[PDB]
Amino acid sequence: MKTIIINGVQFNTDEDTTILKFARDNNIDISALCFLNNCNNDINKCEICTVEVEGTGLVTACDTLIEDGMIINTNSDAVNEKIKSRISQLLDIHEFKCGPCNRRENCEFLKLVIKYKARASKPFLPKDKTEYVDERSKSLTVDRTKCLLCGRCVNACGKNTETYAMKFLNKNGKTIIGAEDEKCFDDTNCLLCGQCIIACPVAALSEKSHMDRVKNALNAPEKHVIVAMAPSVRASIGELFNMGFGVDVTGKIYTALRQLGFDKIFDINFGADMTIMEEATELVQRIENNGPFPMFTSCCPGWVRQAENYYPELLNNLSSAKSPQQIFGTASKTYYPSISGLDPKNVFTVTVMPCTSKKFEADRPQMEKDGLRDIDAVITTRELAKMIKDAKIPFAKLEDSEADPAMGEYSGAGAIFGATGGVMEAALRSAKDFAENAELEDIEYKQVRGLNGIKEAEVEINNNKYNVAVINGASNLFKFMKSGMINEKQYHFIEVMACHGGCVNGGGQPHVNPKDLEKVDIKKVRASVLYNQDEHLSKRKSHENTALVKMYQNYFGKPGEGRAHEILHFKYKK
Ligand code: HC1
Ligand code: SF4
Ligand code: SF4
Ligand code: SF4
Ligand code: SF4
Ligand code: FES
Repeated sequence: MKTIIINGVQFNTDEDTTILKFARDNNIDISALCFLNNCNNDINKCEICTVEVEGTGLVTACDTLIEDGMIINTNSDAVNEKIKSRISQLLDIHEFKCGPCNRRENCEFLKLVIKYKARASKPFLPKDKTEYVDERSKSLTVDRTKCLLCGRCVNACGKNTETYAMKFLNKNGKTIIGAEDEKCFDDTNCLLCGQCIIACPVAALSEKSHMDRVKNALNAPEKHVIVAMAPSVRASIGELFNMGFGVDVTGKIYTALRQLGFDKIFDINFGADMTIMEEATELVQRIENNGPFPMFTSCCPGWVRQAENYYPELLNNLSSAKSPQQIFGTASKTYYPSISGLDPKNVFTVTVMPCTSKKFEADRPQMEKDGLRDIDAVITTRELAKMIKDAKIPFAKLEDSEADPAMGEYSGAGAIFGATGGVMEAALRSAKDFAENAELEDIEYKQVRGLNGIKEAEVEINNNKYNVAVINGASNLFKFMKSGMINEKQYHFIEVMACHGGCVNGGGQPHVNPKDLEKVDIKKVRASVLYNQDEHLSKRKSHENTALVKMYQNYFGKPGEGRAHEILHFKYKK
């Protein structure tokens, strides 16, 4: 047993771990900043975690392992001086702009300003922010005035995607972060997933705003503005209203959206039942001899870009069905003008996503028909959260309401989409039903569920064995392919998500604060909201959705054929 005494207080312990980790578990207050995702900034560390080890001196706690017979000083004198020295070097390449900063209510640096009574030697006040600002991307923006180059985005991009698209760059003898050759992220191998935003402690990395598009549509007299939220939104935005974690707020969001002035309150889970409608039929048609195989999902835009950039040979194997966002959006300007005698031209479609990559997808040139965009705007979870807050609508005290039915109803299959293995379980519910022409009772595919990186399963369809895999996160796609696991058998259907945990851990999601990030399993608790909705739902198959069935009978006519084949699909060729 190792005996350590941190600040006159004794602890006996056997675990070999760092001083920050042990002082995190036993509620002691060592402050950290560049440490995240099991790694600090290896090249020029921040030292906000400096402690004193007797005889040795001031060391960085985030990577100094505990030894038997230590005496450690954290709230010390010499230690607190070295940390404020570091804080008044970073708060010197930053501006006190907390209102109107998008990060003031949950910053991390602002917390450590008032904690240490951190003062700037000279206030950093650039006359022109243009050199620091990058708004060229459809998904990501950078404001280097706020960057305290901790390296967390570079590390998170390396651990989560292994693309290393977020790099440390040298610009005129100085170090900045950005894409390769300081290009716009969109023009590099970046998947636009937004995990770098999720690891950023400040306002430096942010999503490209689409809420000026939204407010102008709401104020435009002729425009009939439709909104629809992604599966993961109802499972997470309540964190931004101090409601906690794993809180189902579906009904409160529908009310809130009506108080913001939206004309129709629909839901992307209806579009998720549409995507399974097309994709499960295509899978049954591919099983009719070859297809080819494997069929891959095409609903994660982060993954589509990974395929386009690293595996262009797989772009043909990708499912023709549009993503829920895009397929809902195509129906927004065609089926929804049919009922409600409106001109397609005057309908404006807004989606609320846990994703930054969705903004690139919606803005793709060919995601339109006859000049009308499938989706006109995509605000993230965080952006809808600010809309609600600016309007002072009291989210947590709100009464529940339902969505307008025609394009707002959803089944349990569409509900679990926001979690990893969600699209796989939903597709297999309709694919085994279609191929066997039966209403099967056994619908749970628990073996493709969960937080494992690579999950496989053998499903039986028409007394024949098929192999399916679920790739949880873009780094694991690289592992899948490069290791040759892809060749250990003939795979028939493969789900790929770019974010680990699925869309519930997407790039446009609420930031967590590392104290709560150590105690809460975010991916598990956000996803449990979705699965619990599936369990209590009476319809748990996409083709059983009553509103979906009559769109297809009165307007598209049969999945994967004629009208449904011509406008509800998209194939990538580069
Ligand atoms: O963002 C995201 Fe997602 O795999 C989530 O939540 S799950 Fe999706 O197929 C789509 O489109 C669906 O439905 S991608 C969301 O909206
Ligand atoms: S990034 Fe944080 S400390 Fe900096 S201006 Fe914004 S809220 Fe203030
Ligand atoms: S953009 Fe954010 S996460 Fe990346 S190095 Fe700068 S402050 Fe750190
Ligand atoms: S959006 Fe994703 S792939 Fe692009 S730099 Fe950020 S973490 Fe890397
Ligand atoms: S997993 Fe979801 S949130 Fe992440 S890039 Fe893909 S669609 Fe976006
Ligand atoms: S948190 Fe330890 S050197 Fe940055």
